[PDB]
Amino acid sequence: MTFAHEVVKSNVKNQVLFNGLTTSKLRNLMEQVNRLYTIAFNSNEDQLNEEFIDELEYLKIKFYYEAGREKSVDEFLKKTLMFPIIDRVIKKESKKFFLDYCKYFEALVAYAKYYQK
Amino acid sequence: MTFAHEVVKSNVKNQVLFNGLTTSKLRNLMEQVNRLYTIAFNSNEDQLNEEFIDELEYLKIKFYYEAGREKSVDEFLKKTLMFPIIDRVIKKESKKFFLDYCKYFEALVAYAKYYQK
Amino acid sequence: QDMREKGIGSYVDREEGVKRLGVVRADIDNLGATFISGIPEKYNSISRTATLSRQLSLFFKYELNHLLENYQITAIYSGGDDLFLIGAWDDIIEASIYINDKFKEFTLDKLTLSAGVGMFSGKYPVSKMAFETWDEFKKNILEEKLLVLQQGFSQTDEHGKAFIYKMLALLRNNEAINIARLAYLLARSKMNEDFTSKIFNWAQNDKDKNQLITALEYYI
Amino acid sequence: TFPYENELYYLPKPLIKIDSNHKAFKKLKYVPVHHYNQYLNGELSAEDATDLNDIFNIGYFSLQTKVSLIAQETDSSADSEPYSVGTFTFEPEAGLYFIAKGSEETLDHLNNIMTALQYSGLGGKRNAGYGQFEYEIINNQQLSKLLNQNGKHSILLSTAMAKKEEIESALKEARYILTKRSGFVQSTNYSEMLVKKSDFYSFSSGSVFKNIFNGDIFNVGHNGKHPVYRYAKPLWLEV
Amino acid sequence: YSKIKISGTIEVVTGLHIGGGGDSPVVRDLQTKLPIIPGSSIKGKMRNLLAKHFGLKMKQESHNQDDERVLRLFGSSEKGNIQRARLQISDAFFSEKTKEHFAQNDIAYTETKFENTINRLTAVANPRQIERVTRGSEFDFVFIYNVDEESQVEDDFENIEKAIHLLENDYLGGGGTRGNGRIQFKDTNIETVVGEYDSTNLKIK
Amino acid sequence: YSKIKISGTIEVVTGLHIGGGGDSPVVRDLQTKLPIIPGSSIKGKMRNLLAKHFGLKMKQESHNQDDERVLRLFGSSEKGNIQRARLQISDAFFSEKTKEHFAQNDIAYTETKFENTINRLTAVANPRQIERVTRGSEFDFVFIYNVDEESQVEDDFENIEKAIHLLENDYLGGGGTRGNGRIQFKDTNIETVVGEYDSTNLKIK
Amino acid sequence: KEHFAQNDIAYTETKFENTINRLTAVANPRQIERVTRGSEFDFVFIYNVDEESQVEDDFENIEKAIHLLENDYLGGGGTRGNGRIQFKDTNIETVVGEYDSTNLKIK
RNA sequence: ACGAGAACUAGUAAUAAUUGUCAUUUGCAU
Ligand SMILES: Nc1ncnc2c1ncn2[C@@H]1O[C@H](COP(=O)(O)OP(=O)(O)OP(=O)(O)O)[C@@H](O)[C@H]1O
Repeated sequence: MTFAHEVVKSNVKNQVLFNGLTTSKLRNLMEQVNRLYTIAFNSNEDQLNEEFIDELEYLKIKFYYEAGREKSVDEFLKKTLMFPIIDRVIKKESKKFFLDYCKYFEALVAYAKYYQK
Repeated sequence: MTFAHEVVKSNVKNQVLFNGLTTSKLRNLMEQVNRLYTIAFNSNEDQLNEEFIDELEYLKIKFYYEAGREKSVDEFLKKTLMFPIIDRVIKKESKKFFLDYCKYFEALVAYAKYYQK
Repeated sequence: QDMREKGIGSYVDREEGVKRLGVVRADIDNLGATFISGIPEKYNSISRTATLSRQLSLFFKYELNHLLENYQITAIYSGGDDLFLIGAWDDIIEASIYINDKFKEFTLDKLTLSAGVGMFSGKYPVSKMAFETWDEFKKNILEEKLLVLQQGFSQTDEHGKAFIYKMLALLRNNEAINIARLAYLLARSKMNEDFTSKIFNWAQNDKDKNQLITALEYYI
Repeated sequence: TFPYENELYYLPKPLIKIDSNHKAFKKLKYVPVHHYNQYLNGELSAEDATDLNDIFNIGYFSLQTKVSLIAQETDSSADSEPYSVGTFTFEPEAGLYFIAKGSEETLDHLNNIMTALQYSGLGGKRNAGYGQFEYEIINNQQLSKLLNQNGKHSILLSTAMAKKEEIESALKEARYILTKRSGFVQSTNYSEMLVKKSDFYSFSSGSVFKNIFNGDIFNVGHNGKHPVYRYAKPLWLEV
Repeated sequence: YSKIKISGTIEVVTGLHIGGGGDSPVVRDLQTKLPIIPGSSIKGKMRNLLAKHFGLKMKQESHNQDDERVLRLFGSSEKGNIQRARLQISDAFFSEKTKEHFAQNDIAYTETKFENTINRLTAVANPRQIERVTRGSEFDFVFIYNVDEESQVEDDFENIEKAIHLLENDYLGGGGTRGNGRIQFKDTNIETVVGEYDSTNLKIK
Repeated sequence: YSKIKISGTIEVVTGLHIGGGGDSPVVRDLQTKLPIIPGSSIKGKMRNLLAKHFGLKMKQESHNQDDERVLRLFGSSEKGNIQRARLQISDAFFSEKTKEHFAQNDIAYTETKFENTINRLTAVANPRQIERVTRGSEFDFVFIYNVDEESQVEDDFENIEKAIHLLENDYLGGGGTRGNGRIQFKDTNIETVVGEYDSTNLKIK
Repeated sequence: KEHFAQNDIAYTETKFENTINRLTAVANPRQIERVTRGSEFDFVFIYNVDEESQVEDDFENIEKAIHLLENDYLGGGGTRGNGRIQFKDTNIETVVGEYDSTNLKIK
């Protein structure tokens, strides 16, 4: 897939990144995603427990909070389809798709970090 | 592309190597490479798993991230044609070519390890 | 300490190297011509060929006895142009070199010797070891490469037969990937930069690497 | 038996009196079929002798070590008794070959027996894993030509011994080597160690003769329940 | 003459370092590139600890002449009173169940834990790195026991029970005192593979 | 010949930062991806403290040759002396009670702690991020004691209880001077797992 | 041969070993070479049936022998954990004479 | 009726032993 790859090169303008996105501005999101990663990894079955569903709900809440806090994060989340992807992940309730999302978002962050001021 | 393996001797300047590359900074890459070398080696057929294709995608992700973290690693990766060969190996999806890349990369690592401060 | 004659194991049990035997055979290359053709057209009497015969005979029937003194070797059959000596591995090589040089002295570098030395285990039927059996070897192999190698191992311990045998494993398979691997191994060793550098430069060259193989094999 | 390589076939050196080194020819044993008439007529040179010797790599020798633990190592503290065997190995295009002659019926029988034999051995420690073979019958034009000449001398290609009443006229002008041929026998009397053929001498496989002699299958038998045969019949090469 | 096969799996509790290669890597099969436990390791550790169980004198320390019945189980055949060995310890190989497990959940087959050394009067640290086999790995082992004397089966299996139990409270490989290489045995099995001997009354915890 | 087991629990008082694997991560297993306390760390720390309690000279500080009784307790086998270790320490693993507790109270396992340096005559900060094991978590340990001789067991466990007290008032891990690494010991249990020795009069605080 | 060449596997493994002295605990290492796992050897046996009425008995004996070798070792150090072999792909054919062999059996 | 025929280069022992991923450095100037 790696739409992250060509998207990150589509967002290099004149230089600002996503209108000035920086790696310090995604720390909380990275922490939350990492904790959900380790918790889901600890899980055995593929069916997502209702508690992990509530974790995903709070994760959605946190994306929305951060996107309301800053404009560049809002543009990043909007164009990278984070919100639609999270909605679909919540709909599917499958662990493997959540891990695939984790890998995608990690790639996004890695590209954003490699292209910086 | 073997000139890309012996460029390492052409890059002994004045004394630091690759502008201060150390094999110690290559550890995560070496670990991942060994992991998937073992996994591929046990595999029977030449056609790689689609999950193995995603694994190779994860390799490129990690390579870019490491190139972002350190500048010497960035120079090493960029000028030795690591990124194009990774893409090409992903393109042919054949086991023997993946092993060919593994031998090239291991030769790089060992020969670089020959010279260190 | 015991003057009584002892068995073939009396040379096997040397601890300075593997417990094996050495056997050496040598023939004068230009001897058929020398007794027959001799000195052309002006010195070909009975007298002068007779004195040449006597000189070769006395050389092989006294000079060997004296030359072999400092060596752990027993003399089996010697005379005419046949040289058959058996003893300890290292000692046979050293005595063979000494004898070749001392012969080239006495023949004023006119006659050459061809010789073969092999390693034979103790208690083999000697009838069977017999049917199995210069400047280059002395100057290039023994004097330079062997000496630097012995100094290198003497200075740096922990280089047991394991490290040397991994060196062999890399060397005998003549491949470039093996050259990189050998570079890694020498890098992981703790020899002085001079020793490692010399070994690697020799390893890059076919003639030098064969000579290096022979020299380190002799080390063991 | 006479060895071969990839496409070269070999016969032994005739012990013929060549008048010139007397060194390069001594170290030589076999002369291939290409240059054989050249050898018989002096068309072989010393450098050619060196070259032919150089090309003669047709197998190598070895000693394999073995141990025998049937002894009291079964019972109690008792040393093993290592022994040695001598072996020869041929490169992937070497072997040995025969030359046989007789009636057509005799050769058909020989074919049947050879088919039987290819899965038995032809050597020593057959039962311990040495010496099986596969055979092929090929008709080589040149060897046939060499065998079907006509001359005055004769080159003995096998091991023969003339009968009692022909040897005096057989040995008129000859060059030959005798070989004490000995060995034990298989299933004659109770003790193998007690049974051993009487020694027999026969001419070697390169001798040269003026007057042909036919041979005979000579008994080397005594103190036995059945006759034991030794073979002495020549296969002559006439040139 | 009968032979009894003993089968099971070894589960790694804490990381194991056999590592006969010497950086500091572990022994690996050259056909699968996976870690192995050489059978010499099992035989030697059982030898040593079950020897130290019984009498082991200084004169006994000197010669590797050990207790008569441990010697019977493992064989000496060195001097004088010869005894051919009786328990054949095979190697252990990385099981396919755990292979599927770690492949599916994407877990490395080896960790490289980094360790340090604080020397005294200087407090200067010099690092080192060690490879160790990941826990939860499972190795499949086979033992073969030969019945050279019928009446001695019970005592011999009693002693090998002692051996298994004592080994579960000890280590394999190196760095044993540093945490490494504790193992447990699980899903054992006894079955007569050759002969006319019953092996129902037999058990190995 | 017997082996006496010690089992218990490390309570994490303030943060704990081993970080052998390294923004600057901590040591973690790979079968559960939950942190551990390597046994080498515990063993080294106790050895250092208990050595310091006894005599320690500069020449003794030279090449890690330590007082004879601590040497006996932890093994040297270097100065031509026969000393294999008598006390085995294993790793500590993030316990089940902790996992359940943090799951049902919704608290993470690791804190990411940001640190700065203020340059002299410069007043400019260079930030750092240090990740540490969260407080109040508990890890479980197991130790093994070997009785090479009968008449030093009481004395050796007196030494070990002294050492455990010293650890209870010291730090294990990294950056312990700056407020992370204090630990406590609870639920000590003493059994003789293999042998015929009594574990009733023997105690560790 | 072809499998090891393609996957680039050497034909011999070398295991490092070690010995522990008692009262001393100094280790003296050794170096023993070993044939690689998974290698295959092709073999041929011959049975000269000199008695018709005994082939069943003799192949019963050779069956029991091969069964024993299956559960045993070849070569040295088998008590120490090496030498275990397996037998696959056995075929029995009559190559001389007119004796039937479509009923004889070897695993 | 082959200088043959009998004959496991076998038995004993492992990578061990001591090493802490540490030692300083304000989430700081409005
Ligand atoms: N001093 C001598 N005078 C005469 N003949 C000698 C003398 N020394 C040796 N020989 C001859 O050398 C023979 C030995 O032959 P050998 O095969 O050993 O070597 P060679 O054929 O003489 O040497 P090459 O072929 O190298 O010239 C003896 O049998 C003898 O005839």
